[PDB]
Amino acid sequence: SYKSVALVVGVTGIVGSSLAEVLKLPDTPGGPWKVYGVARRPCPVWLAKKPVEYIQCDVSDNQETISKLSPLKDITHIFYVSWIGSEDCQTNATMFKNILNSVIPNASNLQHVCLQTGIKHYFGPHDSPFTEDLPRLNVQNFYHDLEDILYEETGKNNLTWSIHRPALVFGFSPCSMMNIVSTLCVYATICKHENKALVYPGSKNSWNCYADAVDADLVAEHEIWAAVDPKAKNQVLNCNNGDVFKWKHIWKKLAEEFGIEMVGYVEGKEQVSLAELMKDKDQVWDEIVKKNNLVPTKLKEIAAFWFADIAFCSENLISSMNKSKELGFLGFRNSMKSFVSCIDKMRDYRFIP
Amino acid sequence: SYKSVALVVGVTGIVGSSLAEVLKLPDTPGGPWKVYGVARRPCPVWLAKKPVEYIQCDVSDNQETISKLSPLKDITHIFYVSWIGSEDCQTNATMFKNILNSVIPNASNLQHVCLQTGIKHYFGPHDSPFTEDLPRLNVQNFYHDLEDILYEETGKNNLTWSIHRPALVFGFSPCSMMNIVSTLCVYATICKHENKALVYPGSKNSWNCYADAVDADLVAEHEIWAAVDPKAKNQVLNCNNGDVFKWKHIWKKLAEEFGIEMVGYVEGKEQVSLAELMKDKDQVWDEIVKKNNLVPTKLKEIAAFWFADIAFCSENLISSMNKSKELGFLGFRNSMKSFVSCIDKMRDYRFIP
Ligand SMILES: NC(=O)c1ccc[n+]([C@@H]2O[C@H](COP(=O)([O-])OP(=O)(O)OC[C@H]3O[C@@H](n4cnc5c(N)ncnc54)[C@H](OP(=O)(O)O)[C@@H]3O)[C@@H](O)[C@H]2O)c1
Ligand SMILES: NC(=O)c1ccc[n+]([C@@H]2O[C@H](COP(=O)([O-])OP(=O)(O)OC[C@H]3O[C@@H](n4cnc5c(N)ncnc54)[C@H](OP(=O)(O)O)[C@@H]3O)[C@@H](O)[C@H]2O)c1
Repeated sequence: SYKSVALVVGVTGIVGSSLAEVLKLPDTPGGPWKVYGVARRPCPVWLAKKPVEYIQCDVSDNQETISKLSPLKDITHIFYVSWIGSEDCQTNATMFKNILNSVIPNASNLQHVCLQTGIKHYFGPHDSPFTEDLPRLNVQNFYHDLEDILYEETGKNNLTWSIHRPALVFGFSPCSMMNIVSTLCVYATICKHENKALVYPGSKNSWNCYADAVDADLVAEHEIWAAVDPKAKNQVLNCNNGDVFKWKHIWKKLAEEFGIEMVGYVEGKEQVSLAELMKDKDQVWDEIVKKNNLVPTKLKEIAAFWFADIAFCSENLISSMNKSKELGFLGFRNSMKSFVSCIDKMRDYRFIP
Repeated sequence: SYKSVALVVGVTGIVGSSLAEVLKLPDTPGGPWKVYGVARRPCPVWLAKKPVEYIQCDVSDNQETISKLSPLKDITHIFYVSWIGSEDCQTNATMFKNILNSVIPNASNLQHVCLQTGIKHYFGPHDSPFTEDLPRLNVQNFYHDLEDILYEETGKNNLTWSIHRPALVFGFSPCSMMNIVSTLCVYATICKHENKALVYPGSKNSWNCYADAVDADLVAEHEIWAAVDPKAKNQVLNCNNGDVFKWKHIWKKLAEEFGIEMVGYVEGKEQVSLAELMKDKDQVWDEIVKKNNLVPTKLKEIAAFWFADIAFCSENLISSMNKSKELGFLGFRNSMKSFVSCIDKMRDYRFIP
């Protein structure tokens, strides 16, 4: 009953969860899609609401991965949208290897492997706007190892490949290790709960510089596009919303969305660590979860305040989308509207109040 | 034999000359187009090579404009892509008024008026990225007067309107008062002629900041789009290539295109005036024109070194293209390729060697 069969590795992820939604849409290219969804944790109740076949599997475990993925003979497309959570090149490589060694010898109709890395490929720095043809930096980066494995395995087995390097992701998953919007929404939620203004903790430059990002749905569209369009086969491809923004403008919108007052960047002041400010807010979040009858999340799991700290001390990281556009991909998002869209969606899904 | 009849006011201009080419293409929306081309100077020999009906007319002269434009009964679309060359609000307004008072009472099939202004509407400043809904600055700007005239005249006479605010234009016209690419090509040409490196004269920030621009052909496409598409009627619309660049990268490409060595921005050094450096190069340019058998241009007419000086002390002027994209306009250009395209085209047309 299916035309294509997808293996989404990291289905609970910030992009994986989007693929779980987009792939199942009736007019999605390559459809109708059958979707295998792989993650380490037991299937979340909110993901059980989706028509995907969830496979709980520790992908870093070769024998377990072989055991659970080798019976899947009908897979045609692999979407690797995971990482182990550390910068370890070897343990990250093992995960991707295990996926490949378990599926390739068992899926006689396998066609394409989508590999998701990121713009960190460009600065670990190269100057921006980042273009896909920029050579690797002379450092260790697990993105490098993943690429080399991709080239080696797809070539020997007559498979097409695509490398996707998304910018900062605007998404809705509460299970992501790096979800900036959920992180800021939690921070805003705690501020309103304690009757405090939304105080910008970041640096001056990050407040005022041009920044870019990518909607999680657009990444999914981009990866599906490369999975079905011949023009995008065997290509390295950046992926962002196609525009630029400033955190100063996002911050104001975030404050309005939560109906609280805002304290923007103050001249002379240095950046403060959000990870430190929120260090002891675990019980407060538990109270908010209960009172608002939200989907039960741990503060540590829905928010990554350390990740916001890095974003708020970064600049000059704009990536170019010209290559994808010249290849025919005309997908885009208004980044300001995308950010608001993610807030509404996480409220919708009762991840945040 | 024509479906639409265009009045291009400023046909020798950096955008007007592009309209003269694009409108006459067979698959251009609204085609086949008849094109009236209006400018003050006698018709250039290179413009006589185009199938447009040239009308030499001083548009600031009401009686002359009435005399030459009132017999044109068949006009359906007006493309105002001119200005007088000064910031004078009244003399600029008179030009636009004279066009309207001469055509509207005489063109019974008039439908739409395209008004081209620019991003100067946003800083004369507002913060960027500039969006079309930003209110007018509390200053005198002839863009304001042109808009008010547009609203007033189109409303009373049941006409649709469109306001186009292009970014810095990458074009090919040698008759433009503000052509940055021709200006830099002339500078590069003189450098190679005097056996000197392409020394960057601008500021540090302009060398290193994100910048945007718009291809002259894309502006034409954008204005034609608004002229034929209902979704774009009665809208204020930005127009850029849809990406960003840095002058540091453009400068390197410019040096390669002319086969000469480059001296980029040097730390500690202040900006130098190009208008001063090139002040006495008129005869040198005449020599280059003769030796290379180029189309006869005066240094003052093909180059605007004062304009490059302003561009090389500017920053934070990025404009947003989201509105046009959300309205269905998916036209774009790779700015780096667009810049190279303009160089090749001016060499093609023998404006530069
Ligand atoms: N997030 C961003 O903003 C962003 C932006 C640009 C690029 N990237 C890059 O995109 C890539 C994908 O990261 P992401 O941010 O999409 O990840 P994410 O949202 O944090 O999700 C990671 C997914 O991988 C799964 N996973 C982790 N370890 C596993 C294991 N041992 N076995 C099975 N599944 C495992 C997780 O499930 P469990 O939770 O059950 O383990 C989760 O579903 C990364 O390389 C990242 O650097 C991310
Ligand atoms: N150039 C850019 O980079 C740029 C970027 C953004 C916005 N803009 C804006 O776009 C608008 C159009 O300017 P542009 O740069 O396209 O102009 P341009 O390339 O300098 O050409 C101006 C045109 O207007 C004609 N003109 C001037 N005075 C006239 C008169 N009295 N009677 C008849 N024709 C006359 C000129 O013909 P003659 O030479 O024969 O007089 C010329 O064809 C301006 O408001 C400008 O601010 C320009």
